[PDB]
Amino acid sequence: AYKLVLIRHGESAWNLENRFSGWYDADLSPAGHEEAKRGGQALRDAGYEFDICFTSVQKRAIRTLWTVLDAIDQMWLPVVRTWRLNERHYGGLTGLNKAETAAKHGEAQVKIWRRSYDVPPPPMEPDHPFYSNISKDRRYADLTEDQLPSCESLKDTIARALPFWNEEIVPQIKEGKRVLIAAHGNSLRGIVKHLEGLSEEAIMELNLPTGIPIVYELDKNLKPIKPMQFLGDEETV
Amino acid sequence: AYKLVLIRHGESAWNLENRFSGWYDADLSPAGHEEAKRGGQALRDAGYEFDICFTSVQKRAIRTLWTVLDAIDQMWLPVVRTWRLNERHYGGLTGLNKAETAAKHGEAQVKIWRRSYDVPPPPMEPDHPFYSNISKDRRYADLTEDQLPSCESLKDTIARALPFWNEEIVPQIKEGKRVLIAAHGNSLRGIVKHLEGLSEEAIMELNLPTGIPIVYELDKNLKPIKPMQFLGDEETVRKAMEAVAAQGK
Ligand SMILES: *S(=O)(=O)c1cccc(S(=O)(=O)Nc2cc(C3=CCCC3)ccc2C(=O)O)c1
Ligand SMILES: *S(=O)(=O)c1cccc(S(=O)(=O)Nc2cc(C3=CCCC3)ccc2C(=O)O)c1
Ligand SMILES: [Cl-]
Repeated sequence: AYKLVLIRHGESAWNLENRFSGWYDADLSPAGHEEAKRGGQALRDAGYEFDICFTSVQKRAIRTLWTVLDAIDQMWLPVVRTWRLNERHYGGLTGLNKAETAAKHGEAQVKIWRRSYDVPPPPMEPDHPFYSNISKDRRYADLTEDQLPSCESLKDTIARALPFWNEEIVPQIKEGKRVLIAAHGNSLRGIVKHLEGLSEEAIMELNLPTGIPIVYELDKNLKPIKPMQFLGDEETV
Repeated sequence: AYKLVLIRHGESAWNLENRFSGWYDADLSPAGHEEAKRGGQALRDAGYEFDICFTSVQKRAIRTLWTVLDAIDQMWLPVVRTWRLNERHYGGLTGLNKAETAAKHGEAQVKIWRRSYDVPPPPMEPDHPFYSNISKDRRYADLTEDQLPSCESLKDTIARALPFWNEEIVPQIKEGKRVLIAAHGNSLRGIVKHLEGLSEEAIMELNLPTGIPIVYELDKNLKPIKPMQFLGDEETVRKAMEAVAAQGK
């Protein structure tokens, strides 16, 4: 069985402020860095070896990957970065905390966005405080005008993440390369939804743990042979 | 027409033991990490931007690159690693200090090796304590038997670094991508000798500072407009270049 490992990054600087990050490039907090260290040590203790790594273009995921590669002494591995593994774009909610979001948009709309698979948050418009910071960041300069989001539902995030899974990661797995993916909750949710054939309701009920190596065993058709498993001592899990 | 930046990593844990590292994967010391941070901050303060980065498969260079990318807020850049940018392979000298090398191999051979462009150190044989650690590391599993060195003169190092420059780096430069290369003294010497047309004698004497960004302005044919220039406070650079010139002497 092919072996695939996923890791979701840990706590970020804006988690501490209860602020929606999305495509804002928030760094890990010291605690999120420590989580990545512990996940890397769990991989080292289990003897895991990789051949290629994939991550987003967001530093909280990239730094998680760097920390893991340092812990497992595989800093020399090829690394591929792609915006398609980015966190969901939270649109006009970017940079707001919970209270500001409730005050600006109302409890009704908040519950809609919270529980909906396919209703996006408001768009990030040119007067938004983070519009230039994100939409004019040169790391997205090669995206076409229809690819750069102003906002994303979970459905949207999964829709632009899965082409990268299908067209780049799958061929690598099929040639026997041992893949590590360090990314974000919602983009990894896309991968999990696809691997396991989950419903919209099922994937919205799925919260992946942070900082914990998530291990899949895949058959010749890249179908999981059993549920995802977690690495680390039992209490940390 | 084009701008190119090189950075040589700083002190490693084995430098503090006065031991030959070569392809041994020694990590940075605190001082080596600090030099990377200062080079990154120099690039940040001058507003430098890159589009692609090249480094070796050795962590002292990779960690220097990581520290620079952190400092300049460009951790999202594509990074390409290659053994062809590795440090010179010191063969059987790997792991030895200067006294042990002199005792084992003689002052006569030491003098030859240190002054010579094309006489390699002794081969690292299977009984060498670091043979399995280096020659059987899976990161080199895809190298042909002819590509995997047992030892390298400076000429050998340059001969395997320049194919990567010509095949992988030059096309990125010609596309207009702003390239950063974070590597090692001897592989960077290959790039410098090629760009500036220096003699063997001059490239073996050339002072290559650690942790100081090295900047080239190149014309459309990739010829330097001026020789390498150094980024950073003038007095810090001046003192650093006096230091390396003194170490050469
Ligand atoms: S996202 O990165 O997965 C995310 C980040 C923070 C919170 C959530 S959520 O609570 O699961 N969903 C959500 C909540 C809210 C508000 C709650 C209290 C005031 C605003 C707004 C939007 C969302 C959402 O679109 O997911 C998810
Ligand atoms: S290498 O990393 O560039 C290097 C490191 C230390 C010293 C040199 S060298 O003096 O220029 N050349 C050299 C010296 C020696 C010894 C000196 C005293 C005892 C052994 C051995 C080999 C070399 C060499 O291969 O160039 C270079
Ligand atoms: Cl990297």
